[PDB]
Amino acid sequence: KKRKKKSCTTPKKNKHKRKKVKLAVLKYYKVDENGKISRLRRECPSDECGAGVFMASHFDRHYCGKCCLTYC
Amino acid sequence: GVMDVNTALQEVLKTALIHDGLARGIREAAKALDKRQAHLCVLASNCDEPMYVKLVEALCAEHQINLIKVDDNKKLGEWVGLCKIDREGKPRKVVGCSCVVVKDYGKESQAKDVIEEYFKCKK
Ligand SMILES: [Zn+2]
Repeated sequence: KKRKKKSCTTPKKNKHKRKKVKLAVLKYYKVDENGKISRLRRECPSDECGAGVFMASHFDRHYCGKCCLTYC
Repeated sequence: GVMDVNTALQEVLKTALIHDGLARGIREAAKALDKRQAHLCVLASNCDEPMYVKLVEALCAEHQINLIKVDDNKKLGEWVGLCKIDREGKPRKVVGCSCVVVKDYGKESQAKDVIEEYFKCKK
């Protein structure tokens, strides 16, 4: 027997393309004229995610991308 | 000592490469500074982002961590090791680096001594 093609489905299921963000580090901190640094993004309460692993400021929740911890 | 001050950083950077104690890039450097596992930092004077410089300087100052200035980012990256060696030996492929953090020192007395003396002279 020979293989039939039968090539007809949903036209194209596209693969997710990751967003390109330029200098995402900067938006985590705010700076005053005196030289102070204030951390805009909350720091996760987990063990590993304690100092530099910031959370996500979603419109109705806080989400840590490294351990999937979620808060209201 | 015999080695020059500006040329003595290569030994420390190479030994941190060998012992895996380098945080490269602004994000990794900032994360290491927040973790305060950093020992010293290296900054590139030649850059087009004043906010980059302000953030790195403020993070270094508010974490009482010494800072070093370098002429250009391409030489900084060549020191760091993000390059490939040609048959002759020159690094045709260089990717510049704007900020570096040394997490673990290399077990070299001569390389650390000159940098510590320079930092004490600055203070
Ligand atoms: Zn977390």
